[PDB]
Amino acid sequence: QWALEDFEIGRPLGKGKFGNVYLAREKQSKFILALKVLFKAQLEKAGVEHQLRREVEIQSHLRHPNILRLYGYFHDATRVYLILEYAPLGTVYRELQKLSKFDEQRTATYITELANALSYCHSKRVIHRDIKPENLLLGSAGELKIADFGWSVLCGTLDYLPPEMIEGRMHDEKVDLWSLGVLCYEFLVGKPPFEANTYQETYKRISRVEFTFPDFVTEGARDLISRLLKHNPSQRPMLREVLEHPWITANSSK
Ligand SMILES: CS(=O)(=O)N(CCN)c1ccc(Nc2ncc3cnn(C4CCCCCC4)c3n2)cn1
Ligand SMILES: [Mg+2]
Repeated sequence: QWALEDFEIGRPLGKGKFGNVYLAREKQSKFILALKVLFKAQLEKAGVEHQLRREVEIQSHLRHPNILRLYGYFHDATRVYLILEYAPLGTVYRELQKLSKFDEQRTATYITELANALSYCHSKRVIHRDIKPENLLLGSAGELKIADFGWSVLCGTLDYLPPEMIEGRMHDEKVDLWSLGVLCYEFLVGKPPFEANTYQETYKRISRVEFTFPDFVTEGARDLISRLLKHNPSQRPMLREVLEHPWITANSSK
């Protein structure tokens, strides 16, 4: 349906390797979109096409206001182009750099928006597996929007992954609930509960669930995080249960 000459490319958004992402406009509708440009070249040379057609399968047929939209696509046999919803306030990664920490209010608010979106995801049997600030985007009203269902169902940051996954074991939708715990912490503290300087050391830190709270960490948070980051998936809060945590209802600007 679409082709390249359909768009005026604009400002580079991000890099990353996959390829690049550009802001751009549909010539004839004047619509504003994010265009991710992925090279077929390095696509096979690193064998991932199966996860791509599948990111699309999910992200095209999915619909929450807290999930980014794919509109579709096309190719030229050098690259594939994804036609993406554009999130004008950028990454939650960059807000985090910009303010180093977040406050309890913003945080819960993001934890909420993320639980609904995950909740809608898990209703439909889907596990994102890769929610991390760099994949968390922001709408004009400043709402959270999850992107990037690439690794959806050695090598790449361990920080957000739960024991069972990192050890290669049998997992469920409960994994995203560990991520959300790590997320929760990461917002309040400046950096992931399990950070490290190496991947083998982060392997350890995660396997043994070794995290601690800076003094300014309220007990409301200490509780949501302690409960979300239990090694055993059985005893991980349900998504509904999360929305309903005393600390969440008190702080979310829902
Ligand atoms: C300040 S910023 O980092 O947040 N930023 C400017 C970049 N130098 C920025 C980044 C992203 C956006 N919007 C936007 N809209 C839609 C999408 C869809 N995929 N992506 C990826 C996700 C972020 C990682 C970089 C690659 C781009 C999108 N990004 C705006 N401003
Ligand atoms: Mg992908």
